[PDB]
Amino acid sequence: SNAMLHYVHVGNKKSPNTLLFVHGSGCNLKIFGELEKYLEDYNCILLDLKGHGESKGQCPSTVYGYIDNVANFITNSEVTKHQKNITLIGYSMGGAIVLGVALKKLPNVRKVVSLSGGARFDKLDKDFMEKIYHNQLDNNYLLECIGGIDNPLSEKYFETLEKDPDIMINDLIACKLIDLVDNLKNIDIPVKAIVAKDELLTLVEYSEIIKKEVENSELKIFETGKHFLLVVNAKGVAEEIKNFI
Ligand SMILES: Cc1ccccc1C
Repeated sequence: SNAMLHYVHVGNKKSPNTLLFVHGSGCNLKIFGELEKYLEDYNCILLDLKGHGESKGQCPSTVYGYIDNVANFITNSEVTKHQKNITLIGYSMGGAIVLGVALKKLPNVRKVVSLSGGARFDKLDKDFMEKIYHNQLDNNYLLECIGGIDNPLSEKYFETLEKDPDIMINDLIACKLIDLVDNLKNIDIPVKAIVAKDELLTLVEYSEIIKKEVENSELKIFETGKHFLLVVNAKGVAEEIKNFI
């Protein structure tokens, strides 16, 4: 036995291109269920962060904790330690995490994608975050952020979110605390940000800052999709990963 994070391994396991997926606040690797369908030609590794999905333990309270956990996995897991061309794909809080991992300068991490993410989340809705600080999760606002559950894919994937609300609360507080912006200039590898213009949660402006600050960077703005862009337009998001890796 070992203390490695739980992961799922799918796709073309012999591909020279390894994609390591890192999920976001209050969810788990299940959130990538649609996106993984369009990336089958790659060696896909989907991680559960500590305390999420099948990875046991207390959820770290800071993005720095998650960054250290993910770096430990990359360096030490049998599934990544020998892989020479890793692209990190981080969604939501995972976007900040993969930017933080890029700053660790791991020899085998070659590119990063921040999907509906950011390096700082300073404009999170004040009333929503006040509730979070009072240990209350506004499901109406969460649904608004993902664009509702009328799309059957959205209904399905919304149900994959963690059932204990303490996890979402922990993760949103971690997001309100993180600020990697003034370190983005130190990232040596290519970074691509992908986001929907109609975001209420991970605003397009957060992705514009990533593009501005990282020297070798790309930005794709979809007109619509809100925070469930990776579910309702998984095919389009996958195309915008393929054109970058
Ligand atoms: C990752 C995730 C899932 C559902 C709502 C908000 C967020 C940040």
